[PDB]
Amino acid sequence: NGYTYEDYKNTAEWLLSHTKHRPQVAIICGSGLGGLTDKLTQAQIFDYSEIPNFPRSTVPGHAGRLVFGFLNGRACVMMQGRFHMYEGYPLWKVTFPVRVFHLLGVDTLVVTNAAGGLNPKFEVGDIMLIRDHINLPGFSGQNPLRGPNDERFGDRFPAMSDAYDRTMRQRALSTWKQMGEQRELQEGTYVMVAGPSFETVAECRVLQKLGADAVGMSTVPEVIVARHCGLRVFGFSLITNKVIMDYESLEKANHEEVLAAGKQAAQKLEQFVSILMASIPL
Amino acid sequence: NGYTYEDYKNTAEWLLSHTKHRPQVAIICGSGLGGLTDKLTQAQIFDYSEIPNFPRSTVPGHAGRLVFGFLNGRACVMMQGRFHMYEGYPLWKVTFPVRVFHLLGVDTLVVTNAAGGLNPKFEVGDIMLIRDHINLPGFSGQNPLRGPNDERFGDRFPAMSDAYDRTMRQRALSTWKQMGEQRELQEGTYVMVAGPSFETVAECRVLQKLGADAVGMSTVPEVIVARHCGLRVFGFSLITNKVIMDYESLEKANHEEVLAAGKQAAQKLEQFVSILMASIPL
Amino acid sequence: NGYTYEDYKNTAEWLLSHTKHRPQVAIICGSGLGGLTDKLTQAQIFDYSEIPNFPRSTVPGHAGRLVFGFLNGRACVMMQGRFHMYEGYPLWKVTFPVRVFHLLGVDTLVVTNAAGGLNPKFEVGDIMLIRDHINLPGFSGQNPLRGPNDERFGDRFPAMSDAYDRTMRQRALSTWKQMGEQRELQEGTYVMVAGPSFETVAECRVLQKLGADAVGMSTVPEVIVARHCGLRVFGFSLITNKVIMDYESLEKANHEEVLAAGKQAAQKLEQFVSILMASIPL
Ligand SMILES: O=c1[nH]cnc2c([C@@H]3N[C@H](CO)[C@@H](O)[C@H]3O)c[nH]c12
Ligand SMILES: O=c1[nH]cnc2c([C@@H]3N[C@H](CO)[C@@H](O)[C@H]3O)c[nH]c12
Ligand SMILES: O=c1[nH]cnc2c([C@@H]3N[C@H](CO)[C@@H](O)[C@H]3O)c[nH]c12
Repeated sequence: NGYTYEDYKNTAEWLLSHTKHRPQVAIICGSGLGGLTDKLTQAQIFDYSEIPNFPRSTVPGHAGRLVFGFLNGRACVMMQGRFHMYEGYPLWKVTFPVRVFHLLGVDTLVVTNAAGGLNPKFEVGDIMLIRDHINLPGFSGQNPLRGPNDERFGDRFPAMSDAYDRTMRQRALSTWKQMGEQRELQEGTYVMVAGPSFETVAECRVLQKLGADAVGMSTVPEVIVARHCGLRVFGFSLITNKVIMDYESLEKANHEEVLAAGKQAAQKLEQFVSILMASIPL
Repeated sequence: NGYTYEDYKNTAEWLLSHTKHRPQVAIICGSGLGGLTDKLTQAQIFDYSEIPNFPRSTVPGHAGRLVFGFLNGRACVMMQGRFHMYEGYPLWKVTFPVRVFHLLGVDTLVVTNAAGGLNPKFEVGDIMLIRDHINLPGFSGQNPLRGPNDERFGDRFPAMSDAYDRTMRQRALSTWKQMGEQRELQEGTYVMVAGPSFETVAECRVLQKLGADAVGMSTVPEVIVARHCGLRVFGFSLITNKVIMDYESLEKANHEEVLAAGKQAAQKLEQFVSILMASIPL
Repeated sequence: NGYTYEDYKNTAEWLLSHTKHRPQVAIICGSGLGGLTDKLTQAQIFDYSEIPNFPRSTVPGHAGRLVFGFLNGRACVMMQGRFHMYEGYPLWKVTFPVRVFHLLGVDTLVVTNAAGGLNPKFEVGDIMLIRDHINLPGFSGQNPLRGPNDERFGDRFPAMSDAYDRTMRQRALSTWKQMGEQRELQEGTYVMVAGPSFETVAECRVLQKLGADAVGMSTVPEVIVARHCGLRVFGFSLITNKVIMDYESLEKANHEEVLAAGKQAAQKLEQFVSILMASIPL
């Protein structure tokens, strides 16, 4: 880990003295869900590039910003554009923001991402609540906590079985009723794989048999660092595609389609998140 | 990744100006299958050590060469001796040749390797066509594409479900009939593990339950880089041994036996490959 | 690997000329099992920090020592405090001692660790003999042998299916009868995960379905290096907790509880080990 405790502190303090805003809820917008930034009011934007110690983006979409503001009654901070392991970032960089949020005073982290559906029942457009995750990179060593533990943040061996807030998932199921939507609010296990290439059929079968419902290339690292911090954690996946499970099918998962789905069910996710803010304690 | 786009270009151009040969098909010979180099005509040999930017071998068998020539009607380029992750090479070195081949004008990659049989039906000497693969190292982060994507080679999120050419696998099943062999041409899923040590019984059971048919310590990285490039891909495994699946058995998988099998079914593989060249488009 | 063959030699020779002791059996004490050091006689202690080339501890418990002596008729060497991958150590450091032991003249390695129980039959306090292991980090590349192989230690592709000594496991089952204990001596498969955070429910389910009986964050690397060396290997896990397998349960795995169990069944393990020494050849 290239960051000392001081680096996290210096970054937090810089931010605190450059905005009057004091966030409680941190929101990490996944792929094609950065729209949420438009719904904040009293919005103050910061480019990642101007924030000391922040991972400087390579050349994905060149858009990397921290937006502070209010979202339906909650003092928020949103990450529009997140860091991925597949881009070459070591996990201690990918999750660097999460620890900054904590020192800013945040106590809740909402994570969203786009993911392939592994559960045969899921459909494009569906929203899946995350009850649990399978951290494959973590089993092998790619765990954001690897390295000396800093007592100031958390314990050496933090538990994850209770990572996804029970209370918030229920209130999420509740709130969805108010939406009175056509489809139900899905719920299941999220499995992380490093990517950046998509799964083969054999690989999809594996992920299925392991009990995963959706597959993505992010999130788990941030969740683990959050929990290690004491942050409350809630999140969901936008099923942008149904991974191929048979060899007969003549279709391929492509970024084009993912973004497309990200465009359709776009504001559908944003609403849910904005409303759910009221369901978050203080 | 220590290689810039320029490095790949400089290597390709050096090769292009040092041989009149212009390959279409690149062939990566696995363990004990380097014999194929003898069947090329108008053969021109290059030691890896003389090629700019090529990974310089440590001390496996000290034989590392690029052989250009013609194989049964096709302008080829063969790798006699390939790079492995278990030797300490980062995947961007292991797969460095594949991207060079692409800039040389190659459009097809044939990969062969030796592997343990996981499917109880397979037998030593058997040849298994590869219909799909399970990339375990990739799930955790060891994917040759990790790092910034260069648009010039391919897309950020390339698909792999259609990695192994459907057309060529059928023509391979076809051609094998002409061989009129005793045993049938096997076909299945290849699972990659990093090695260099062999699987325990419990591990073999795992690989079996994941749906793999053969286990090896290579290939998948080259395949992914090829596909990312647009290369057509065909390949197979020589089942040099039946991995131990029970604790009662009193035998151990050893390099001696693998090489031995590599010696027996030696020319049997070479023929198939040489003939199959005619089955490859242009 | 940052160590040349010379480094291992220099460390062994330094040790040999700083103690008259000449160990035959090396014992690696897991978490809360370092008590075994008290049972050695003619004991000579060495802090890891004073041993050339030894990984210098960060700040776990600040206790890192090599204790030479005699344990019930056997010339031993014990590691009180072992190195873990989750602390940031590359596997070639974690396993550096094992190769030193070999050059000191050791021919047997006994490994103990604390682990969560995955098999529903196991109970806290139980002792599980290790018949086999599933090396998940190894499948992805985190194998202590990665890098050039040194013929002087072992072969390039060492087998592991026979890693856990058949003879010693039987004599262990035998000896346990003499204990005439309430509970039986358990036996099963150990799965290694990198940690340092604990498994989620979904992850526990995975490990279960893979056929593991106990999960830990160590051991496998040392075992592989031992075997590669020719060392006889015997070991066991102290089931300090039953991993959560359902979402209803309202309990969390914590270091507190692990240490607690380490304190209870403490001397129960020590005895077994001390007695078992007599069961070890010469
Ligand atoms: O089927 C899938 N497999 C793996 N990742 C994704 C994704 C997510 N979307 C992104 C690529 O569009 C990538 O960052 C990944 O996290 C969507 N569908 C899938
Ligand atoms: O049972 C097996 N498990 C894993 N790899 C191999 C191999 C391949 N052969 C090589 C070792 O002889 C090694 O490079 C690996 O890629 C043969 N049999 C097996
Ligand atoms: O349930 C478990 N999962 C993973 N590791 C452990 C351990 C072992 N104990 C240590 C943490 O107390 C850690 O080093 C790990 O190796 C006990 N219980 C479990």
